[PDB]
Amino acid sequence: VPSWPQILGRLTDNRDLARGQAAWAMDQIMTGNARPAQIAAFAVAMTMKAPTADEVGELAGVMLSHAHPLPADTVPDDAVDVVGTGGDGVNTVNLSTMAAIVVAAAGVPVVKHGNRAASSLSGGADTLEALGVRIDLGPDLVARSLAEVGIGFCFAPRFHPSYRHAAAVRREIGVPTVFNLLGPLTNPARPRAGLIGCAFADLAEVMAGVFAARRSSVLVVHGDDGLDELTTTTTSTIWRVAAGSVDKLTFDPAGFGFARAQLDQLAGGDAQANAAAVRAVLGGARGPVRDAVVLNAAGAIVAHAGLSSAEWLPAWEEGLRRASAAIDTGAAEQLLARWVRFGRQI
Amino acid sequence: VPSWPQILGRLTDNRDLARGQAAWAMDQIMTGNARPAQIAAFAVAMTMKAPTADEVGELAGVMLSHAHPLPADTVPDDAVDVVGTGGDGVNTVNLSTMAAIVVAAAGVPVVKHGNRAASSLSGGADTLEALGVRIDLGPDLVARSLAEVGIGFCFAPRFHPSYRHAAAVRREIGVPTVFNLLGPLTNPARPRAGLIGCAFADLAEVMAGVFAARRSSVLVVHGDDGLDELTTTTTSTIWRVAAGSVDKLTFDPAGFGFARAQLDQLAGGDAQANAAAVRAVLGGARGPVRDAVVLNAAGAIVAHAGLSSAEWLPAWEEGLRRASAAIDTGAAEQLLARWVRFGRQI
Ligand SMILES: O=P(O)(O)OC[C@H]1O[C@H](OP(=O)(O)OP(=O)(O)O)[C@H](O)[C@@H]1O
Ligand SMILES: O=P(O)(O)OC[C@H]1O[C@H](OP(=O)(O)OP(=O)(O)O)[C@H](O)[C@@H]1O
Ligand SMILES: Cc1cccc(N)c1C(=O)O
Ligand SMILES: Cc1cccc(N)c1C(=O)O
Ligand SMILES: Cc1cccc(N)c1C(=O)O
Ligand SMILES: Cc1cccc(N)c1C(=O)O
Ligand SMILES: [Mg+2]
Ligand SMILES: [Mg+2]
Ligand SMILES: [Mg+2]
Ligand SMILES: [Mg+2]
Repeated sequence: VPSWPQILGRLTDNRDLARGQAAWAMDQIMTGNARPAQIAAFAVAMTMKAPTADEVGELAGVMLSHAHPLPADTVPDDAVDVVGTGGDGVNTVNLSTMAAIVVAAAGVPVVKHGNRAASSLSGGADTLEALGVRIDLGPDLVARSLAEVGIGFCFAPRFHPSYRHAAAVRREIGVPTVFNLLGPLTNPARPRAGLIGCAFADLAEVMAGVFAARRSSVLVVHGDDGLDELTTTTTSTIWRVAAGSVDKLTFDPAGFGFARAQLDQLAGGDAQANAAAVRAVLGGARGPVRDAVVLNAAGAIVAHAGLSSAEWLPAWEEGLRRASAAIDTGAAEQLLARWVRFGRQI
Repeated sequence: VPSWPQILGRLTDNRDLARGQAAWAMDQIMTGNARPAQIAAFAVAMTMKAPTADEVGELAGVMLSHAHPLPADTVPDDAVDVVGTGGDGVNTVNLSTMAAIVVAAAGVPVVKHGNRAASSLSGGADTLEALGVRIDLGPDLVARSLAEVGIGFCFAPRFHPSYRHAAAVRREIGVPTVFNLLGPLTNPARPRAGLIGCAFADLAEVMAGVFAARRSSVLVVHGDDGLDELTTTTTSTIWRVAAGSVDKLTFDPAGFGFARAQLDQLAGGDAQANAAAVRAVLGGARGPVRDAVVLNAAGAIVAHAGLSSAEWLPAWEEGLRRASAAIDTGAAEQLLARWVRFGRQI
């Protein structure tokens, strides 16, 4: 017999939950049965206890069970996502969003999950919108986007309406919680590959564990400077997930000849400014922003390769080649134009 | 400057707050400006971080600033409280309420703060009602009761109307938090002495520190069997507060000739059953219930003596003797009758 007092008491006592308890809590939240005070108490208590992979897997699994899915047979087996938790506090240009366009332009199907800014000036969805991409499309039109353009974007509020009670609590309290992990774990098209950024060093392993229990090829990444992206300012920690297991490693882009950047060189601004940065990179401008875009695009291409599995180093070399070429041949610039066109034609 | 994200982020990072932050959170809560999700996040985060005496002092001082006071010059300089957090999850007779009647009958002014049951079947207030005592009196009438009877009772909801937002959240989440500490620390008559029970072993020291900052003469007690009272079933831990300093002691009633009782000998029931138990003890019945009442009454008398202090052991001997005589002379049974008579005169 589950209840709020039982579950919250267990968490405040600093104990992992029994199997099924996280799922019961999440289902109460998803069906509008939880009071705002109960939602907040659960999110905070779970965060301070330190969630396990099994618990987060129950939360995400329940949340997925309530999502709008894409129509049957519309997502290719080898589709990839590129998305992070956000909340890194650094306010960069939209690296994941740029990388995703480059990846699609390299010939890899991309189905991106994303959302507006939470505490940054412009999130991926905001920048896309400022670019003229339609972010508001439902299941059928996202699947058309994917078939006709090679990329689709699932706007979280549109695909996860039942999450609205949790989302409101998240805003009211502001502090990052276990809920901040859920976006990347709940892409409603359920792609089997991903480059997944985590701002919280402690929780990246937990996210990796969740991907390990799915049929997934994923790189969960944390820049050692705190970015929820593969960084160019220093090393990054990567949890490589495949075949139900995890291989944690230290990754250094200087091994591929990247010069060290400074965080300020990756600094962003508002939607219009971050949109300008996208157009600059895709038009071929050289420098630290392109470098970081290419690095993350290659990471996603490496995750995609893990599905029909090349070894680690050769996969990276090929991913960096394909990502650079997608920019230099105009393919990425052309694909964005094509994506904007698609949205304008209804 | 202060906000929820700042204050909740500090606690989730397991850091003590900066001075004034708990005070800010409490004024948001008491003004009706905190959302229930914010109240709950704060209560939980504070609990799992582990509150300091300074933080709890800010919460209680802000709360008291919003409470109705007693009229000026109506609380004796040497009034005492007898009250605990409750929440020990044991079903006992109303030990604090019985001890308070005996203490008042021994000639020590008692101004009791209290409230109905939260998890037990009958709380102090409910049992008092069943005995015919009027528990819902305003400041002027509590003051008159204290002057004419020697005891008065401040019904928390009547004295702390602005706490209703927090009390609703407490109920909704069910789990004990730092807020469970506030009752004993926010007696609106501000008696300077007390016997204060704490159901949560780790938090008793924090309660003791808040009393120490006030220069109160208090014994904060926790039975080693988990009671928020001085127990007769085993030893107790007492944090003695005197001269603005706290020291921990183990207390063994066997040293005063008390036999070891069993927990079920102290079992209570509904309001009516607990009212009969009060009447039995005041009528001079021997047994484990009288023993426990006498022990706790002695503890309050010791605390009272510490206002104008005297050696520990003879203070206790005199306390036990004063409590026993108050019963055996008929004075305790007579005081309850006077108290009931006072309420009927209104
Ligand atoms: O405001 P923050 O909480 O810091 O979040 C910034 C962005 O990071 C995530 O998306 P994504 O990785 O898709 O966006 P990106 O293109 O900026 O990397 C999130 O959905 C936000 O849009
Ligand atoms: O329902 P619970 O959370 O377990 O709390 C039981 C009682 O303990 C506190 O009062 P007090 O110490 O004044 O009453 P007592 O006479 O019952 O000891 C509280 O105000 C309740 O009346
Ligand atoms: C911000 C958000 C993210 C994911 C799902 C939602 N329903 C929402 C919402 O605001 O309703
Ligand atoms: C809804 C979503 C999807 C993918 C990543 C996210 N950070 C989010 C989010 O934090 O709102
Ligand atoms: C339970 C309680 C304790 C102290 C003050 C209150 N208003 C309340 C209330 O229920 O409103
Ligand atoms: C309001 C109050 C006063 C004194 C002790 C308590 N436990 C309480 C309570 O928890 O309601
Ligand atoms: Mg990102
Ligand atoms: Mg980022
Ligand atoms: Mg008590
Ligand atoms: Mg008790």
